[PDB]
Amino acid sequence: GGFEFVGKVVSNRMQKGVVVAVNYVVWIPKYKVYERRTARHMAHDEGNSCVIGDIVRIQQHRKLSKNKAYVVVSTLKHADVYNAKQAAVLNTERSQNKLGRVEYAESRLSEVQQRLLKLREMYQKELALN
Amino acid sequence: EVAAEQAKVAFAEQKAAAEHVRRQAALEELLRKTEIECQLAMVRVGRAQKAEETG
Amino acid sequence: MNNLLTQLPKHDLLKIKLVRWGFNKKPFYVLSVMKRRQARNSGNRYEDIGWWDPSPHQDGNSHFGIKFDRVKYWLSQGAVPTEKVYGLFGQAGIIPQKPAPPKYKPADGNADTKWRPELQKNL
Amino acid sequence: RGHTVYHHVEHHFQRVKVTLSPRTSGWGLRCSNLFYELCSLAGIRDLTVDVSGATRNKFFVAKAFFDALQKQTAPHDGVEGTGVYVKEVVRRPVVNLGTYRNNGTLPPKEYLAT
Amino acid sequence: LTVGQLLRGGRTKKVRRSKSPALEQCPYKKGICLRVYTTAPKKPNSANRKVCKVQLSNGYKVLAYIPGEGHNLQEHSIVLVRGGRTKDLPGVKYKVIRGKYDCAGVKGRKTSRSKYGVKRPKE
RNA sequence: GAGCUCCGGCUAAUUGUGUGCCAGCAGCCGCGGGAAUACACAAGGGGCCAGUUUAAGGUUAAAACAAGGCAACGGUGUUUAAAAACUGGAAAUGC
RNA sequence: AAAGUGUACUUUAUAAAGUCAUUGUAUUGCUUACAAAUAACUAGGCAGUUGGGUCGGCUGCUAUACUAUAGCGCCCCAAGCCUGAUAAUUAGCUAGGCGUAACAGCGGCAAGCCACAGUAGCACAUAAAAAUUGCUACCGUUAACGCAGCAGUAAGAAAGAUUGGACAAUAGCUUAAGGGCAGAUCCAGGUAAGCGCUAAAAUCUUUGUG
RNA sequence: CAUAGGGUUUGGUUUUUGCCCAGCCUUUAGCUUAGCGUUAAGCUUAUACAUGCUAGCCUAAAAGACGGCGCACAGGUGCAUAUUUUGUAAGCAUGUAAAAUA
Ligand SMILES: [K+]
Ligand SMILES: [K+]
Ligand SMILES: [K+]
Ligand SMILES: [K+]
Ligand SMILES: [K+]
Ligand SMILES: [K+]
Ligand SMILES: [Mg+2]
Ligand SMILES: [Mg+2]
Ligand SMILES: [Mg+2]
Ligand SMILES: [Mg+2]
Ligand SMILES: [Mg+2]
Ligand SMILES: [Mg+2]
Ligand SMILES: [Mg+2]
Ligand SMILES: [Mg+2]
Ligand SMILES: [Mg+2]
Ligand SMILES: [Mg+2]
Ligand SMILES: [Mg+2]
Ligand SMILES: [Mg+2]
Ligand SMILES: [Mg+2]
Ligand SMILES: [Mg+2]
Repeated sequence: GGFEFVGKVVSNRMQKGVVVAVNYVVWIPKYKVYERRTARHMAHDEGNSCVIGDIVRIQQHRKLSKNKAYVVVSTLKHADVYNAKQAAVLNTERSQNKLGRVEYAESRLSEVQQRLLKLREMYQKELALN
Repeated sequence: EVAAEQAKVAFAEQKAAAEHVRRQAALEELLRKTEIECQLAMVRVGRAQKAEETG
Repeated sequence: MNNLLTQLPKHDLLKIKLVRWGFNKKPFYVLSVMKRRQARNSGNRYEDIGWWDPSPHQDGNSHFGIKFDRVKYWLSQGAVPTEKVYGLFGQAGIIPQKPAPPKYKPADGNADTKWRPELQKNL
Repeated sequence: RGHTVYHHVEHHFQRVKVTLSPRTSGWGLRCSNLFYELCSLAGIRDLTVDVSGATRNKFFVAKAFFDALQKQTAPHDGVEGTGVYVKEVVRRPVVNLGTYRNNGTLPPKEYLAT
Repeated sequence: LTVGQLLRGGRTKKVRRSKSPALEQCPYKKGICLRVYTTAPKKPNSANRKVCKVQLSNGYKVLAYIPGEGHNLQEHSIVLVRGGRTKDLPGVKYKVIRGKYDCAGVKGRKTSRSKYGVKRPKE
């Protein structure tokens, strides 16, 4: 076992290195339950640009150092990073204009109707494929 | 070797069938939830008109 | 428990040997594929292939069982039977009989009593 | 059939617990001496009985045993309303996996099929 | 308990003490008598029961009761001790086996001779 | 046939003599203060049997995952609470 | 390779063969993951410590993979790594096995793996190897020896067998002249696990007499 | 191949908790004990050891190992070891690569 894992990035402080957390369960014969446990694995990152909080896939590889024997193969999800410049633009748009009770409610209703209509078309296409 | 090759083809066919089932189910749930949201939106519009009169 | 070995020896020979599985003065043997240099009844084996009962029965015969297909397989790989196993295979017709060298030593006059002090006490 | 119970029975008389387990015909009786005498009177021939709890008062123990026997249900209770034929069948009972392993034996082939 | 409590060492096996701790899980122990005297039992009994203080080969000192009618034990006498408690004597938890190295059997005993170290009369 | 042990109750198996809270017995409840089926002996009987009866260890006679309590005694002074486990919810403003 | 090769060795009016030396398509392999007793009246641990770069890491003699286990070692560079960690107590492990309806609990037998040979550090020995191989210091007896190889002796302990026979069989070492070696092993002696049988005679067993 | 209880706490009853006994398996001690065949076995000390034995066989550059092959096999113990180990699973590049057959 231990050929492949999917986990979360918890440390990117090393050069071309990363630490990934893994979850697994163990069977306890006496109490007839599965016990949840955790482990930490160090993996090699050629890109050297990982972010703490990413979901990545690591694979078994030749030993590279004392505690590094895995290589990062792919990223399944990218962690969110705060950007002040983008946030300031959004705040300006929100403060640019304001609507009344009725206008805001009518706008909300129209937006939902348009989203619902597109979803119905997609569902019909899926049924046609079936 | 011949048996192994057939198994790989069988696995690919089974995976494709499973994905289609899940995709349809997800769309069905999403459509139902959106309909509920639309009904609440129509109710809110009526309250907004009523509240404006009080102001 | 007694998982059979899979890797072949690198510095020793494979042989087909007799393993003593009898009782007091009631011998019984099992044929197995084992490393040449080991204990007689060691648990390290590649396969068990047969059995032999050397004593006569009411019908006046000895009884011997063997796997015909597996004996050929191991003989092809390089397993070397011992002297007694050659005799069993020769009589059973699995392989031709192996000739023996000429003998000159005066045979032993006390072969069934020399090693049994109980008889010598009566003698 | 006049020798055992219809199914498993568990009864809770005040501060006493009694359990009854059916057994195959001819197996025998496995119970305490008091219940052995009671089974002889009623005619029960094959059964397993286990009693636990506050068993100091033997009047309650006997009363609990009496009430348990009266909680059985029969295949012919209101059979006219079912619209079917309730037929007796022959099926050998099984034991747990541990009992097979310790005895070095196998279960019915219908379950070992692979 | 909950599942989490059970997993984190919730249950601990009950521990029970021995009744003859001085024997160190041995059926018997040899010793040498230090003092021989008599003691009185607790209520409601009344008697002068014979006891001796023995130092065991492991260095422990215990009180031992001498069964039977009469004894020849003195100070500096080798005896063998076993388990067994005298209920009416407080603190006495061991007994002396009679008939062994120095202790002798009760004179005149006719019944249960084995428990008092008396041989069968040949006459 | 031959020995070892037991015969108040749990537990299959009793009478006599001696002793008189003395000598002693005892796995538990307990026996012995001049009328002892429980001490010692004799007889009779029960069990096992070339074995038998103590002592000392493993496990069972549900320590409770199947399966115990906080109602005989045990829930801690109260609240807040980024681990873990389980898992959607009805909050904010104004005279 | 249960093989080939030789200006080599041995035997033969009878000869087939073996002995010794040498030879293999890369010329004897490393790494990772999970499980397995108590333990917080053990709360901090680590600085070669965590990661990166150059160099070294030998025993040659197909070609590429841009060097193709490794802080394994030196130098340099960046500050990271672990946190029921670190430190303690106890135990050889697996398993046969014994109790139990099971779950659980405990650890005499046949066999497999690991460690050790009075204590400790080293040299050979890499790949299948140090009880019966060496060097040094130390401990105990007397320059030597260390029975946890078989039998045996002394002390200790409630409790531990003969200073026996044989290589006839099974397995092993050597040897082409058919032999040699052997406390493995097979047999016997001793000790009330267990299992079986005997401890009384009968037409001198009508399975007889003739 | 499938789950058995009894005794005890002295105004009575009910209820809670503790204590003791009956089975199977294994070693010693007392008393006692005819023989033959056979199965499974040697359960405390890595305490100190008189004596005998357990690995040798073959060959020869002048009658001799200095040379070849074995002692890398068997047999003993559980001091140390909580993981260095044990029990398992997984990973490790290429049409094995050259040459006019013009
Ligand atoms: K007495
Ligand atoms: K409680
Ligand atoms: K308080
Ligand atoms: K050492
Ligand atoms: K020992
Ligand atoms: K050679
Ligand atoms: Mg019960
Ligand atoms: Mg008595
Ligand atoms: Mg009676
Ligand atoms: Mg009595
Ligand atoms: Mg009496
Ligand atoms: Mg140890
Ligand atoms: Mg050493
Ligand atoms: Mg060796
Ligand atoms: Mg020594
Ligand atoms: Mg010895
Ligand atoms: Mg031979
Ligand atoms: Mg005895
Ligand atoms: Mg039983
Ligand atoms: Mg040679």
